Amino acid sequence: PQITLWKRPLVTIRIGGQLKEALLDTGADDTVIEELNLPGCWKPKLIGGIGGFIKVRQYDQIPVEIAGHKAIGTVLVGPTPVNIIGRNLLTQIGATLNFCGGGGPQITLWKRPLVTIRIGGQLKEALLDTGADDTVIEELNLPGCWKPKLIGGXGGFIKVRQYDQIPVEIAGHKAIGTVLVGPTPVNIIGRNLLTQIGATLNF
Ligand SMILES: CCCC[C@@H](CN[C@@H](CCCC)C(=O)N[C@@H](CCC(N)=O)C(=O)N[C@@H](CCCNC(N)=[NH2+])C(N)=O)NC(=O)[C@@H](NC(=O)[C@@H](NC(C)=O)[C@@H](C)O)[C@@H](C)CC
Repeated sequence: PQITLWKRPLVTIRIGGQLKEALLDTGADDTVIEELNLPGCWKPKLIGGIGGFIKVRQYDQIPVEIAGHKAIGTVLVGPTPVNIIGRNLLTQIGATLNFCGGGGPQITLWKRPLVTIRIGGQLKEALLDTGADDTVIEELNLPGCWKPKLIGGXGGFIKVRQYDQIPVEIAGHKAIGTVLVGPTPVNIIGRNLLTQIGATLNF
């Protein structure tokens, strides 16, 4: 399908025989699913997100059908806020990010989709994250008025400053919208700005 990002890119998946809903998440290295039982030897891992780290169980070589497309790979099971399909399985179903519906750059998901942005006069690197509702940038000056906000993911919540009507140029495409500033480990471009640059998921 071609999926736009006005709403969360939620899809049905089938894993261990169970239908579940999950978010197609380009900002996730790995696929993380809520507590469930899977049939194998697992090993403990820790994984991280904007709000810190959580402990998960790693299962390898698990078949997962993602809107009807077959994958077989690593699934992490644990107390994630939202079930997420990450790049390890997005690559298997041929999913790419495309600007302007395919007329602009195509970004494959073999590695993290990092791009250059311009914000507040400054050039920075940021992750294109279809699993993020909002855009979160590393501690920086945005002059002007803001509202406090807490945002979560995964590990928990961090406190950020919400600024409105901030111009952000993403790979040379102009966007303007809300930017959240706080101690994120990675600058994140979320759906609020990805929709303005016509970014779609395609597989
Ligand atoms: C689980 C909640 C939904 C998915 C998640 C994906 N964000 C990426 C951002 C990149 C990190 C800052 C992520 O957590 N990725 C993880 C997913 C876990 C995984 N294992 O793949 C990741 O790749 N982690 C890697 C690497 C982390 C960074 N590493 C590094 N900088 N070296 C890892 N292996 O631990 N989205 C979010 O965290 C966003 N949350 C949301 O959009 C919503 N919040 C909730 C709780 O649903 C909304 C209501 O606010 C944040 C940014 C606020 C807008």
